[PDB]
Amino acid sequence: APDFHDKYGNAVLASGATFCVAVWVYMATQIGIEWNPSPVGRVTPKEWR
Amino acid sequence: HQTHAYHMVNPSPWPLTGALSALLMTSGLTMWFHFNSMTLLMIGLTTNMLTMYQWWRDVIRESTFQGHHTPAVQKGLRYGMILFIISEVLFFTGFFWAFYHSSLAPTPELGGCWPPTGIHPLNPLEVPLLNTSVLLASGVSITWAHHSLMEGDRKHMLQALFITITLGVYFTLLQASEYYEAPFTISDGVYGSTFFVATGFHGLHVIIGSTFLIVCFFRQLKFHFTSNHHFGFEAAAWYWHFVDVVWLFLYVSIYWWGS
Amino acid sequence: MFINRWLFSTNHKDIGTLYLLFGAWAGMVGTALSLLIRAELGQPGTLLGDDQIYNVVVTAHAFVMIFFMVMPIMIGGFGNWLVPLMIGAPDMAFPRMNNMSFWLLPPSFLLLLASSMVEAGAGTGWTVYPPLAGNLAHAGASVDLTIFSLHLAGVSSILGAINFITTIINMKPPAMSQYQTPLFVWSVMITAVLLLLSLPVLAAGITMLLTDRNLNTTFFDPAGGGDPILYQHLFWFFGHPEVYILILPGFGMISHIVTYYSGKKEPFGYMGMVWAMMSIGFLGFIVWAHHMFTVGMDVDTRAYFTSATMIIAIPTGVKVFSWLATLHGGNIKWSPAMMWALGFIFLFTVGGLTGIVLANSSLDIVLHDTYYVVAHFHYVLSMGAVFAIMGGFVHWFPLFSGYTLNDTWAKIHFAIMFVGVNMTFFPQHFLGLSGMPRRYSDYPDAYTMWNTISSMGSFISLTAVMLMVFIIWEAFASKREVLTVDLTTTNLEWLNGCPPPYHTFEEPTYVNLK
Amino acid sequence: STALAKPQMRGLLARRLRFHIVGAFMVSLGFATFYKFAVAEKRKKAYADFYRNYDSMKDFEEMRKAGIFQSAK
Amino acid sequence: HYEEGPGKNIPFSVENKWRLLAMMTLFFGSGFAAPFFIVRHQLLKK
Amino acid sequence: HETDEEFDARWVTYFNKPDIDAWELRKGMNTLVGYDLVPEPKIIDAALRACRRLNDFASAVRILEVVKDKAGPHKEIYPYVIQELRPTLNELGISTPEELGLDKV
Amino acid sequence: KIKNYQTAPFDSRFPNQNQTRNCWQNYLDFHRCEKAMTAKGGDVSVCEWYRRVYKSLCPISWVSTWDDRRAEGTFPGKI
Amino acid sequence: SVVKSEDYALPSYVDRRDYPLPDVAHVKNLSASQKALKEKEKASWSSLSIDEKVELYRLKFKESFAEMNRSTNEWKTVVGAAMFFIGFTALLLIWEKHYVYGPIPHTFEEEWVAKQTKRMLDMKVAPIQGFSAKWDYDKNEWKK
Amino acid sequence: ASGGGVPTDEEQATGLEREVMLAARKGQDPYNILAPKATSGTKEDPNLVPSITNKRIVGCICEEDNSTVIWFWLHKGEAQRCPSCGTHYKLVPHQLAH
Amino acid sequence: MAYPMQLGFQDATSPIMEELLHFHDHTLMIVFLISSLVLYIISLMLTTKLTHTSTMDAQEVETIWTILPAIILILIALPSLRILYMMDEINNPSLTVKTMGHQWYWSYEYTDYEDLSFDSYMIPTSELKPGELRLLEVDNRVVLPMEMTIRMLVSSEDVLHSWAVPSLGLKTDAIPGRLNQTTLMSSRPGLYYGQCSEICGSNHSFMPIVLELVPLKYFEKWSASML
Amino acid sequence: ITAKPAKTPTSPKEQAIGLSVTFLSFLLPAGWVLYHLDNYKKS
Amino acid sequence: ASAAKGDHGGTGARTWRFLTFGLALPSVALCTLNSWLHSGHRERPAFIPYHHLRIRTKPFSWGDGNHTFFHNPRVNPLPTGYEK
Amino acid sequence: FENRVAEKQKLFQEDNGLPVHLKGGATDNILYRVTMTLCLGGTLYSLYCLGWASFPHK
Ligand code: HEA
Ligand SMILES: CCCCC/C=C/C/C=C/C/C=C\C/C=C\CCCC(=O)O[C@H](COC(=O)CCCCCCCCCCCCCCCCC)COP(=O)(O)OCCN
Ligand SMILES: CCCCCC/C=C\CCCCCCCCCC(=O)O[C@H](COC(=O)CCCCCCCCCCCCCCC)COP(=O)(O)OC[C@@H](O)CO
Ligand SMILES: CCCCCCCCCCO[C@@H]1O[C@H](CO)[C@@H](O[C@H]2O[C@H](CO)[C@@H](O)[C@H](O)[C@H]2O)[C@H](O)[C@H]1O
Ligand SMILES: CCCCCCCCCCO[C@@H]1O[C@H](CO)[C@@H](O[C@H]2O[C@H](CO)[C@@H](O)[C@H](O)[C@H]2O)[C@H](O)[C@H]1O
Ligand SMILES: C[C@H](CCC(=O)O)[C@H]1CC[C@H]2[C@@H]3[C@H](O)C[C@@H]4C[C@H](O)CC[C@]4(C)[C@H]3C[C@H](O)[C@]12C
Ligand code: CUA
Ligand SMILES: [Cu+2]
Ligand SMILES: [Mg+2]
Ligand code: NA
Ligand SMILES: [Zn+2]
Repeated sequence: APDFHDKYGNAVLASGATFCVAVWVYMATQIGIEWNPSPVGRVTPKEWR
Repeated sequence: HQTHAYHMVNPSPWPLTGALSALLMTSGLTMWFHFNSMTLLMIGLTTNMLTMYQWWRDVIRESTFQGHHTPAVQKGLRYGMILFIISEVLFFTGFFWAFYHSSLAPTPELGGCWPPTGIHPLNPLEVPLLNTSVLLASGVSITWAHHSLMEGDRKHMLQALFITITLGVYFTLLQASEYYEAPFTISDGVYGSTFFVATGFHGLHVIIGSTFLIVCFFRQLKFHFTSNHHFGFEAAAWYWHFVDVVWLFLYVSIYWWGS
Repeated sequence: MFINRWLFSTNHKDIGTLYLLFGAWAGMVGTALSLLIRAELGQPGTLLGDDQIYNVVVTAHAFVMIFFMVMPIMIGGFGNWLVPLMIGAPDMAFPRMNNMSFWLLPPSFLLLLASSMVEAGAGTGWTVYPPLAGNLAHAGASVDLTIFSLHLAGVSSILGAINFITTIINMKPPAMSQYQTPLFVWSVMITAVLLLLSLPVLAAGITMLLTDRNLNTTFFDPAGGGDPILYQHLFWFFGHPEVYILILPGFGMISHIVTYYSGKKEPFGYMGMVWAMMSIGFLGFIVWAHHMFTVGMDVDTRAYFTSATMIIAIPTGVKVFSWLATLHGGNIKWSPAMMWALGFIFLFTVGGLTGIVLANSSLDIVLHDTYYVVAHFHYVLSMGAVFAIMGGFVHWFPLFSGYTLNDTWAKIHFAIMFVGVNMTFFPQHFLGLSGMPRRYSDYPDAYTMWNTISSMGSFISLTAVMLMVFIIWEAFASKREVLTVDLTTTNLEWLNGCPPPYHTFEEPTYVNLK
Repeated sequence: STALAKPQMRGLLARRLRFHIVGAFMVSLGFATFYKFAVAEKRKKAYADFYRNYDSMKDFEEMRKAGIFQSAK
Repeated sequence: HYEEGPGKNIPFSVENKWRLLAMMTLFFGSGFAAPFFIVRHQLLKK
Repeated sequence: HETDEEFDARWVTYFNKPDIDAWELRKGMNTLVGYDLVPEPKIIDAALRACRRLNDFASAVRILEVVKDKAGPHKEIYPYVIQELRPTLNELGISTPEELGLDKV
Repeated sequence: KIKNYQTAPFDSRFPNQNQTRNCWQNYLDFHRCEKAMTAKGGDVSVCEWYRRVYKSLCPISWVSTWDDRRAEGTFPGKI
Repeated sequence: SVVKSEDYALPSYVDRRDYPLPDVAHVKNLSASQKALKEKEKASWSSLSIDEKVELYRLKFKESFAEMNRSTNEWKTVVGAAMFFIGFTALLLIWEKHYVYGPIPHTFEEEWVAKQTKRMLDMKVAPIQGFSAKWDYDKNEWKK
Repeated sequence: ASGGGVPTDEEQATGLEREVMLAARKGQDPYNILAPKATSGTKEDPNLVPSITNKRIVGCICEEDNSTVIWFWLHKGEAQRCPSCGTHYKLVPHQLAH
Repeated sequence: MAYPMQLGFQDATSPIMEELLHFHDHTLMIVFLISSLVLYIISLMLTTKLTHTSTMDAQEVETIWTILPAIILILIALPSLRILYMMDEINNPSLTVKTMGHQWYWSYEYTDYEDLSFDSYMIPTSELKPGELRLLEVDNRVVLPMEMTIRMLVSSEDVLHSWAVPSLGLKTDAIPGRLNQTTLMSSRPGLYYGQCSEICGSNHSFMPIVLELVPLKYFEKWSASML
Repeated sequence: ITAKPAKTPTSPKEQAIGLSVTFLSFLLPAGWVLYHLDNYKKS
Repeated sequence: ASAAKGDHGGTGARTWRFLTFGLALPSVALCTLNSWLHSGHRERPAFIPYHHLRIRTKPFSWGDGNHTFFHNPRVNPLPTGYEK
Repeated sequence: FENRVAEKQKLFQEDNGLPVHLKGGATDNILYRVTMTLCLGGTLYSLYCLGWASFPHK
């Protein structure tokens, strides 16, 4: 007889993956977290003196 | 019913009262050091004494009165006491390490010399030599006590043990006098620090050892010991020899070499 | 009956259970402290306050995880439960003194929590170095309460060590030599010897600190001819053996778990494993000054400590390779306990190897007091000691309780924890190499990215910890009672059923000499 | 129909082990070439190249003119 | 003698899963909360 | 040490003992599967005939299952062993796990 | 004779990372020399080397504290 | 049949591929027909039907090798659930960022970073490999 | 000289200590202080395992110096065999007043 | 100084730091190789249905397990100790500078010739000038001559500190009552940063070190101007 | 290991409750403190 | 070493009593005489307020906070010198 | 003095179910109650002292 994993395994895997990716992407890009990446190839240096 | 020789102990309140006495003594010392009060400490010391009394009382009940100390149980207690003494040796080792660290490399604050400038050590040939002869003598008398007991001689066991205790007391009184007479104090830099903390812990152990011998004396008076079974006496003798050996190291290191 | 059983115990199993409960509660406290650390560091700037409140949290985090979580669980908990069963003994040698080792711990913990509540806490580091820990830079009761907490924990473990050594030496079946005792029993014995010798030296050192703080001694005060570096020697003379004390019972459990879930009757190379644990214990006493490579020590001294520290890799490697050889040819059972043990082998190896990097004093000049050290030891502790604890807990839970865990939940828990701890600690290697110091509440901006990721990692581990509590609840809530356990012929602790009766081995085992 | 030939039946685990330990060794030597070439030798070359014709005074003058120093304008 | 067997060799009751949930909640929860309230305590001082 | 031939001979002799008991049959098979080998057909033949003397049909089937299992991913081994055992299987009326549907999950 | 003093040279008596005794010894040597020179009516200029070395090596606060203690009569070193 | 907790000290049944012949039969109690089958087993096995042979097997053993060794879909549940809880973790981090963390220091402002970057290049921070080495001081741009 | 006054174990030992002492004098070991010596361990000459109940745990060190001990319950009735080496053991129950 | 997303050591500013980088590279290869060998062998042990569960003889393979690791340790220790004794060699400094740790700042003393001393404090974040580095800049930098052997002497007037400059490979604890010596030699001019590296109380995170390395003649004029 | 079926089965709904209560017991008190940090600091 | 005594034959209490009264206690009596001969008050040295001595980093938890536990007015000066 | 160990052996071996710490009689109970009262009362007092010491009284 089919167990919990047979019945719900696919759904648990699919939804878990989708939820995990979606919320981490949101957290990483949408809420003002400053990651402070390298300026190399990103920042144009500006006169400071 | 068991068919092994080991001791299943009755459920006991003394571990909890002992643990609580530790809390009371330590929080008590804190209260004394920081909040000008001896109240907690005196309660802790009291409950500690009560705990020790009843716990060891029960061990006597279990052994002398109830017969639970089979040879296998006795052998365990032998190991227990040896291991305890080893831990005590390592405790003293920390203080000897502190002493040699400071004395072998005296800092500029001391005058760059040992003994430090302004320190006038006791003469190791005076009371410290007397103390040495006293503890060595007590090692001889306790050995006499041990042999008398094994040979079944009640009177000579008692006489030898009394002599041993008297010498322990003599050492303690001599040390107390020496502490009072010493022109240096615990606050006299690292010289005073090492001297009083190391000899002070030793003195405490002499008092502990003497108390243990006094317990054995009264148990002997009450006929608890047989000529073959007397581990409490053996443990007290081992501890007593430990106290003697620590003194010998202190005498050579601090009093003599460090003078 | 309740008070008689649980406050007045003279029973190794019940006392073991008390230690496991105590350690679990302490683990929650230590976890919260670690999350406060990572919350402070999770973005640039100041969250809580300056370095005082921050280093109070850091100091407490360490003391709690070491003295109240790991030691009580491994030695008090698994040691009390398993050792007498594994040698067929009716209890410990000193069953009543055993109960005092336990009951000294709640007061010790109370003293630590008092230290943090009075004045401004003890923001000293778990090393408690003077003069910062002295009466001028840390005036008031906090540091003295910390010292007293350590005294009580020290006494508890010293008496525990006396108990375990005596029990293991004296209470085996007469036909059983020491070379017929299981590896976990060996690991506890050796750990106990390390405790017996090392704790009294710590006790001496912190007592000297106490008297410097309160009796006007000057052991560590140059004004009196003292030396702050003397404290460091005394502390680390204990502190190195201490980390071997933390891991050895873990090694013992790992040997049992790997053997069991490989379907083997015995670990590979038993006498080599005994040799390795003894060699590690011995060498663990002659290496302490690797914690002091920047204090100004002579060059020849630094050469010796470099070499002696590295040598420990030899017996340690024998154990790692022997675990691999135990897996070899196994009928591998992918139980949650096995996963914990496999995670242990890999993460312990990583942390051991970064230790080897650090043993090079020349390189340690640059890595000392940086996050590279933090990374080193969290790989051996948060992924060594903790993984061995979780492995042993899930493996033996059914023995202790008579109930089963849900294996699927337990595998999920392992997966979350594995991701969390690696995300937390791996980036700290980069922080250390690039020069971020230890014990900082804030960092130059360049260090932002790795600190951010590390803090996110710590939250993943939080989720694992919360899930662990639920999983234990679910097991007790559902009450699936154990029926049969495999391999009892080589795992004596299971042979009296689950849970074993209050009194086991009332009639001892029969073992002949041939 | 035809009979099946007798296959190897003994020491299958040991043979698998033998084969793969050598493969584990060969990877290590193959990687040893990689890390040495991609990291260690690269670093040696970067430092040697940097310092070969390095002019410290010129470096200083550029920094000075950029206004980075307290001691030099 | 003492009670023997599953659920009986422990200082807490597992007779009711919901009462157990409450006790485990209070137990682990108090441990986890304590450092946050100590931090609060220290912050409220000075 | 002893040759492959000598190893096999000892095991054939073990199972060939006329009055081998149930305990010895189980001990033999449970020990044998611990080794890094799939047992030669001549060993299995002797074990199956022991099953017959012990009036234990089920254990004969189980022995065939463990042969397949010991081969791991080497799928060629079991069909060869069954091939070699066919005269014995026919003589004793032993059905294979496959013939009994016991290879189905 | 040694002019063009730059800093205190390597001293084989003090070859290790801990240089505390080097500072201390040179401080002692200078003041011992100065006492010897002022007593016999000679020139303190002969003590100059030790003065340069201890000034180079010794923290200002150590020198200042030692100077105060010599004046107080509480300097624990022998001069 | 029915295994009891109080039978822990007695030999027990186990299905494991490395212990093919367990200490006891799976089923010890026999019905009238099952007794007759065990008697029939004493005669030629060629006279047993396929069903009788299967019944004999299932009296002796619980699961076959194929049954006890079967793969499962459990990994889907484990991996899926782990990802859900890791996902839930990000909710906690979102909450922390919104309600706990205040603004980060002004030194992370875009203009500050641009000026700081130039100053780092002006002082030749890590000029051998790490930072300034990646700037082209001749072309006044980041190296490609 | 002369004086006695110290009790002996014979005079004063009590409880379990006394039981062990008195049994040892008779060459008896009711409290399992000594390791039993093995027989040849055949079915005709099995190791005889005393017990006060109807089952006792046996540990079998199959060969000298084996580090692995094999553990199993031995029950009243037919001799049982070590699951590793096959040596025979038979339980002999009854009484501590042996 | 460190830069964003940095993985390894800061670029070497001194020959000794260069030596440490190459030695670290040597050691890290070995670390990678062992970690991967272990991970691989582990995966090998766990990826087969084939079994062998009877007793396995240990002594032959234990020879390999002890000898090979011993050889590896020697291969690490040899260059490790070479560098150790290289660092310890006599070098004859041209200048002695003292630094004293305090809660929470460093003071510097250059007393070879004149009595030059000053305090060095972190620039508060609110007072940074555009382009300056948070938590790293100081008001008064440690100006030093480039391409010259300098003796640094390190102590403290209160609790423990530790004086560190990662790009020069430097870290020397600052202990009251003790004078610890280290040597410093920069191959290049510039600004080289470090941070207090012993827990020392409330502002441990906030007492940094900035070395300013310039030609001798600039150092001399700066020194005179600081009197 | 083998075991009996649960004597007191904990359904998915019951597990959802136990899990939620467990998570809230950790999150709410800490959340309350961290939410009010500014209140504690600036007072 | 072999001391210079010399016994052994039977063994026990009698020998150890012999050693107690014939060697050990006489040694104590001799050291007691030697001690109670070099005893009885020595001239105290001039007071010098050395900074490595008479340490006070925290008041003692008894008396006025400035007296050591077994303070002897005759030979233990305070940080300010001998008592009046 | 006389040897009364036999008397104490009879007392502590009496089949009365009492634990060893209470088997001497009513004086055991009193000493136990005194000890536990001082410990538990002392512990409550230590907690009060913590409560007092956790807040400034400058
Ligand atoms: C369980 C805890 C634990 C363990 C097991 C270890 C194990 C080791 N540790 Fe660690 N350590 C700590 C916990 C631990 N440590 C802590 C807490 C601190 C800091 C304390 C503080 O400051 O607060 C610390 C600090 C510390 C330092 C100080 C760094 C500094 O402060 O600057 C050093 C450097 O010598 C060090 C080295 C090592 C080494 C060489 C080992 C070795 O024993 C590891 C040996 C293991 C292996 C090497 C892996 C297995 C071997 C093989 C697979 C064979 C092949 C390997 C080779 C050939 C090398 N440790
Ligand atoms: C015959 C010697 C017996 C000593 C009698 C005194 C009572 C104290 C108890 C003994 C314990 C000894 C060690 C504690 C250290 C300090 C005491 C040293 C011995 C001593 O008594 O030193 C005295 C000072 O005592 C002082 O400060 C008073 C200090 C008293 C407060 C006790 C200190 C706190 C105890 C901490 C112990 C912690 C140990 C933990 C162990 C845990 C192990 C796991 C010396 O007197 P002075 O006037 O300075 O000089 C003499 C001038 N004429
Ligand atoms: C100012 C002082 C305050 C400080 C507090 C310390 C106070 C001093 C306490 C002195 C120690 C007293 C110990 C008394 C023990 C009596 C019980 C006893 O001795 O019990 C014996 C067993 O030994 C046993 O448990 C032996 C177990 C006890 C040995 C432990 C003794 C050392 C404890 C010292 C504490 C260390 C403190 C360290 C300081 C840093 C009983 O067996 P037997 O003797 O064979 O008798 C049986 C026969 O009769 C049968 O025929
Ligand atoms: C380090 C480990 C912990 C990190 C993860 C914490 C996750 C947060 C769990 C929820 O905590 C709750 O959050 C609410 C906000 O969502 C707070 O309500 C606060 O805010 C509400 C909205 O502003 C008001 O209605 C309330 O009165 C006010 O108490 C509430 O007190 C707090 O218990
Ligand atoms: C079951 C039995 C166990 C329970 C025992 C509980 C007893 C508690 C009551 C004691 O309270 C007293 O109050 C004193 C005065 O209020 C305090 O003295 C202190 O108070 C003042 C301020 O420090 C000073 O005047 C004193 O010198 C100083 O000792 C001190 O705390 C304590 O002695
Ligand atoms: C009364 C008793 C007789 C022995 C017995 O009870 O049978 C005797 C024998 C040994 C005696 C003790 C020892 O002779 C040692 C001590 C000697 C002192 O002169 C008196 C007290 C002293 C402590 C004695 C007290 C008492 O007279 C003892 C104890
Ligand atoms: Cu100064 Cu940390
Ligand atoms: Cu270490
Ligand atoms: Mg440091
Ligand atoms: Na921060
Ligand atoms: Zn056997």
